[PDB]
Amino acid sequence: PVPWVEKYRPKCVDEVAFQEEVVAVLKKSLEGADLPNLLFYGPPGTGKTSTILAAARELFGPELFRLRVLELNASDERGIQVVREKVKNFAQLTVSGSRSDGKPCPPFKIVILDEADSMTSAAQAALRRTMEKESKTTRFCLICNYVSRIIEPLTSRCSKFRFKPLSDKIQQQRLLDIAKKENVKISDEGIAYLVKVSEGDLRKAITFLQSATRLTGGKEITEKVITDIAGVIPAEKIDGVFAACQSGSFDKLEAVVKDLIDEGHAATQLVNQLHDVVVENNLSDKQKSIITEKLAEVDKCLADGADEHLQLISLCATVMQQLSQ
Amino acid sequence: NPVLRRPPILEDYVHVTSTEGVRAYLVLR
Amino acid sequence: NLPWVEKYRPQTLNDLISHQDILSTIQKFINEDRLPHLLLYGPPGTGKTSTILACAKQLYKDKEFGSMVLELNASDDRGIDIIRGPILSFASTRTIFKKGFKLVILDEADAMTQDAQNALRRVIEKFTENTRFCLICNYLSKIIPALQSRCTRFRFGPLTPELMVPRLEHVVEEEKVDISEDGMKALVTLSSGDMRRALNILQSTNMAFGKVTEETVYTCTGHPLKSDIANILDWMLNQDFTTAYRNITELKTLKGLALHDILTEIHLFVHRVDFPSSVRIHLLTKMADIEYRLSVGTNEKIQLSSLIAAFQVTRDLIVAEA
Amino acid sequence: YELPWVEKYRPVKLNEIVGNEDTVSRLEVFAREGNVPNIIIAGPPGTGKTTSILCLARALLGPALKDAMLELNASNDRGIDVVRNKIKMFAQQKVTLPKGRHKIIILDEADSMTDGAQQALRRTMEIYSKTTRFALACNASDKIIEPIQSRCAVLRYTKLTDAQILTRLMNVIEKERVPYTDDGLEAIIFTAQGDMRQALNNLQSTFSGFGFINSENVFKVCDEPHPLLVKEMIQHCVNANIDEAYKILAHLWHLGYSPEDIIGNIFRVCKTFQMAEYLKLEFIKEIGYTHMKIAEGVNSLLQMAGLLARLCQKTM
Amino acid sequence: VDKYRPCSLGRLDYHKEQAAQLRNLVQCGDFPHLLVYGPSGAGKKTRIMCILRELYGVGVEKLRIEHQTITTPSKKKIEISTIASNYHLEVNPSDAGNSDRVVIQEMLKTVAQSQQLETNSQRDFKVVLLTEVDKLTKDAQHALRRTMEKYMSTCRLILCCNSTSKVIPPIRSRCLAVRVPAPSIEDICHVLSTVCKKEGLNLPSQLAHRLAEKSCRNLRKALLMCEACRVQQYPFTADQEIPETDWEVYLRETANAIVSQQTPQRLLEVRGRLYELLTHCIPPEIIMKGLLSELLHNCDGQLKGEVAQMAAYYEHRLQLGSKAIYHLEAFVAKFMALYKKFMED
Ligand SMILES: Nc1ncnc2c1ncn2[C@@H]1O[C@H](COP(=O)(O)OP(=O)(O)OP(O)(O)=S)[C@@H](O)[C@H]1O
Ligand SMILES: Nc1ncnc2c1ncn2[C@@H]1O[C@H](COP(=O)(O)OP(=O)(O)OP(O)(O)=S)[C@@H](O)[C@H]1O
Ligand SMILES: Nc1ncnc2c1ncn2[C@@H]1O[C@H](COP(=O)(O)OP(=O)(O)OP(O)(O)=S)[C@@H](O)[C@H]1O
Ligand SMILES: Nc1ncnc2c1ncn2[C@@H]1O[C@H](COP(=O)(O)OP(=O)(O)O)[C@@H](O)[C@H]1O
Ligand SMILES: [Mg+2]
Ligand SMILES: [Mg+2]
Ligand SMILES: [Mg+2]
Repeated sequence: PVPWVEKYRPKCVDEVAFQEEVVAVLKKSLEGADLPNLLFYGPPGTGKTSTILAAARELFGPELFRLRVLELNASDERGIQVVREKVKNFAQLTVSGSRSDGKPCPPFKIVILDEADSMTSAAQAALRRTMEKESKTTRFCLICNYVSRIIEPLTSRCSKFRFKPLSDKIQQQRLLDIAKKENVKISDEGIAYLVKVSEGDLRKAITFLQSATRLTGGKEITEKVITDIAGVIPAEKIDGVFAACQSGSFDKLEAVVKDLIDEGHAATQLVNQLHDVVVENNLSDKQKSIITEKLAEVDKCLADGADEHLQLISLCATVMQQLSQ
Repeated sequence: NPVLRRPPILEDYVHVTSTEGVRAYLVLR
Repeated sequence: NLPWVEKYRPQTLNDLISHQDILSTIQKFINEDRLPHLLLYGPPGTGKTSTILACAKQLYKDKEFGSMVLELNASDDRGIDIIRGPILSFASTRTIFKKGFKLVILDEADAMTQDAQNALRRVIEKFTENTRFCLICNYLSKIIPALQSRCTRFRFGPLTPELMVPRLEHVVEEEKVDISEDGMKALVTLSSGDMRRALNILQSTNMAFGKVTEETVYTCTGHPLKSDIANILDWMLNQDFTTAYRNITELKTLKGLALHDILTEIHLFVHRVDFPSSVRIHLLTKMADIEYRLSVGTNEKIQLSSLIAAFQVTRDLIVAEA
Repeated sequence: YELPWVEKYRPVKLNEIVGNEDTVSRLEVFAREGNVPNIIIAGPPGTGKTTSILCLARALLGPALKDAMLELNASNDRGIDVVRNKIKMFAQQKVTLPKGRHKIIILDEADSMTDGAQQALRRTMEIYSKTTRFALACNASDKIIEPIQSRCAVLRYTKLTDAQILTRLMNVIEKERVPYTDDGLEAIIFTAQGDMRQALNNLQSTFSGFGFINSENVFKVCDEPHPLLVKEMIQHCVNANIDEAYKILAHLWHLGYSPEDIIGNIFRVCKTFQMAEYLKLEFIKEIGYTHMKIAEGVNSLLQMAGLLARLCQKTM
Repeated sequence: VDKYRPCSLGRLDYHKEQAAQLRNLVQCGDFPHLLVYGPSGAGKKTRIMCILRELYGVGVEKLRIEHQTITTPSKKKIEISTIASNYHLEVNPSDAGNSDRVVIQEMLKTVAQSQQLETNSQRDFKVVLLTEVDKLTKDAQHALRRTMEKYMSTCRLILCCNSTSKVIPPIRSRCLAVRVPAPSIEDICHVLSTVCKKEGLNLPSQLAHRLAEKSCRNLRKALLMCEACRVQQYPFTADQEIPETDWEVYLRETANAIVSQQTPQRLLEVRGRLYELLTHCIPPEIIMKGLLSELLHNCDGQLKGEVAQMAAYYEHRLQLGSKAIYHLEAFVAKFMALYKKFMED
């Protein structure tokens, strides 16, 4: 059991790089022993969960880590009743602040809510009501992707801590450090393409590098294993699709669509990469608008559960209509 | 009527161009 | 010490405001001993629990409030075991106290199922002369019409800011914090017509920074700024597609915005922008579709591009009409 | 300690029941024939499914009602044990009755029972058919199994028509000497939504509140979205207008109404609107689509604005 | 097609580099949760079989059938036919229309909290092979995600599926995605020549190419077509009547009846044919795919494209309702109105 996204979490708050302002404010809040307000938010892979776990480890220590820290996934537990019963069951246990090592521990238990922005308004209203139920003995920490998804009352009893996305130089630095630590043979171009396919995510990059070490088995990691583990459709397929739609008939469209489907490539990856291609190139505003609206409708239909081949042939019909006119 | 080429000088406005850039404006009132 | 709502909770029929016809009718019924089963429904934080607690402390003393009033709330699961459990056994009993009816305050009565509301309909119709229920709920339409047909309903609406600002002025005169005009405008706009969130936001602004202005409220709450949404709409209406997409995705990853909040603030903005009717219909249909597509849980960049797409078709049509 | 008008003016004979026509005539024939079969009474809630079999039983048994009549609601326990014990016990007692008289065991809300309860109710209805006659008041007759309804008659109750509710309400008004206006009667019809007990309860609520009947006093004690404003919103959506319709929608949204309440009043007004038939059907389809969005969990103001834009887009 | 399936990754005929990646994955420890996907008939079950062969000894090929009894929230005991062994457990949770969450909770609990018998032979984890996870509901996949989170230590899953857009991203992101493409026409012809030459057959290259092009790159269909062509007439010629599946040519005749006449009595006849197709238990997605392909074979003047969009839209409606005949007849009625409009002008 080697979870590299958990193994390479900095357990010390001084080991947290790039966020020393938030580290210093967290250290002041821990030493002040009166912390009613706490919130972490940012893009995934920024290590807000690792930062609050490092704060919990530097305050509670390893002995109280399994006692006064409770982590719950909000997206896994979107039901009302489970987060009513588990939070109350954890909060009702009266554990004093006395530590066997003699360190002064202030008397609160910490609660982590991972992906708390996935809740609805009524779920967060019931959550707030539970916060007002147990605002004394235990303390809470919400982790969300966007702070504007969180309803107002939960922003009243918390202090925000914004996270910048990590710059690609320190992303490549951390990836080469981890590859040197675990003796992983991968070139600089492989690291750059690995951070390209995982757009601003160190969790996805760490899991993809772990899977590359699993699938290569000691070999040098190439571009093919990276572009196949992430499921990335190669740019030759997208260029062939746009060549068929630009100058061709529906026989060519059905040929390239059947080739993509029988190659096993997912339609979600195709709509994402076709959106990425069509939002940057030199088409007209009307053509880009019609194609992107069709891509959004296609991804909605794929989320509903509609058949992918019919959606792809309708999407390629729309792209052919816009391009071949 | 709802689209004015000249700026309105007594209320707020929001600019709106196109691919050629004629720079129309829209009333915020 | 304590939160301001738990400090300054109203305890008198005159201390609750904007419900003067409702409070007058409740006082008229309770002076003549003709009070029916009550169903107070409305938005959160508009004075539903505190009104019936003021009426209970008018009816009963401090000593017999804990005996002839049973309170059930969100901590109690509302299924079919409760209605055949403590509330039936509470309603079907007499008391050694003065000869008056009992009282059951059932918070969040809209979360009961149709079978649970029918069983509660049986309990309500069986015992009337000794028990007067009080069901308080957010949505009237989530309960059955039989339950609406046996208990008298009362609509606890929102508080108009014209009537909301004297209580805010009273709590800013009693508690000395810095008060400006734009801070009060931000309070009465972001609070959305309920006193509970206004007092919570005011206390959080006092405890976090110390002064109450517009930008302090916006930074403490995280609400999207008006100039922020103005910049988003300007980028959608007078920039290129790749330029607008890159600018808005950098603003989303910087400011911490989300596309649902961008959607509702842009929806509030486009009814100020004097569009022609046809492009207004097109924008509203497209934005409602984007809201539903975000509700069903898809990728976010593609829906952002569809929003920019609708506004680019809009800007082409606006310039072509000019 | 005055009784509510729901139970105070409940009819005591079959001649006062205004709901059905053929079924009440069948009950009137059954009250003098004396060979009453086991019956199942189906219909919407609140249409009078248990103030009709009660009147039939009171006209049938008469002075021996208290010994030879068992009403079993869903108010008590609805397990299999109580139906096994109490119904069989009551059917096994003897009552000195005339030739064309039988005991009556009314089972209100007979649809919530399981398959075992009704498959034992088959034998309880078959065996004791000489002594007692069953009367199951069911909300939905499709949930009743086929062998139960094969051996028993099926009686159907419709939803109260607005003319019948008008006749009953004017009878209650003439009985209680209530001053009235026609606009107040229209308002109590609209807030009644076809249910008789809801109509009587709203009428007694506004009589205890304000007294004299007028259309402004009905909506002070009920506070639905006002049908004048909702009808103006539908009229603006049908007359190729989106700005005035959204102005009315924002006026009804800053009064704090939920999307569900506004869209329910939207459909209830659009039922009785005045326009073309195909436009009505397209509007009802769009309103149902938007209500599926709202009940799915999308309850923003933008969804109502999109509904208004789609209604304005259907009419060119 | 079952006698000569390759038992191990070294005996495969196509996709050698993916076999090398998978045997390197087996070659080390901490084998993660797999999500195997692709098109139907590509060889996903063959790859998963070879993975299970490499994961254990030679006893993987032992299989048995159990009829496990599940209990719903309603008191109802429902039998589920599981294909199990002493090293793994293969289940199809899609047979329960609404109780899929209960069976994927209970089988996960009885496979995780019940420890392995002899931990010297197998590893510390045993495999649960879910089959066809795409038609599971969203709350069922959420319960699958919860049970995968709770029991990572002793139960590591392999999810065989196709068209991964029906699968939610919170359960896709936790699993290593392995994509098995359908083999190329040259590789299908090569394995047809191998399966003919190892049983003494004289299949020419032209008939093999016609078999590969006719089967739409489905390898099981392209091998059962070869065996049916052997049985139908042994001396293999280049011009052979390839044995066509009955519902495919019935769909082609259905599209011919659609394009024949645009009258509502023909719509009633085609409703009868669609009802026959529906009652023959084939899914309406395959029906829409075959109908669209056979209508695009008989269309002209760019109208295909509009028809293509139309087909996708009604398939979307078919994924929102429960009675598929309304949506299928809406599609063919709109198509016949559009043809009548196209052929009239
Ligand atoms: N400031 C930092 N210093 C050092 N390592 C960091 C820093 N930020 C992130 N990391 C690394 O990034 C990894 C990912 O951390 P996570 O906490 O999973 O990211 P995240 O923000 O929680 O995204 P989620 O959990 O998917 S919402 C950690 O295990 C660290 O190794
Ligand atoms: N009319 C009012 N006048 C003054 N303060 C009010 C008024 N209504 C609400 N408040 C304040 O807001 C708080 C919330 O009121 P409550 O009635 O307890 O909430 P609610 O109306 O029951 O809505 P819930 O419980 O969230 S569903 C009170 O404790 C007061 O501090
Ligand atoms: N046709 C009618 N004529 C007169 N009063 C009626 C009529 N229909 C209903 N009522 C009144 O409405 C109430 C009838 O309610 P019930 O019959 O108890 O409800 P129900 O329709 O039987 O549905 P159940 O028993 O809950 S399944 C009484 O107050 C009657 O006076
Ligand atoms: N390397 C191979 N050699 C011979 N036959 C193969 C090989 N790979 C796949 N097949 C055949 O292809 C068919 C694919 O069946 P299956 O693996 O069940 O596909 P799916 O799982 O997509 O339904 C099988 O009948 C199998 O016999
Ligand atoms: Mg996280
Ligand atoms: Mg309350
Ligand atoms: Mg009744």
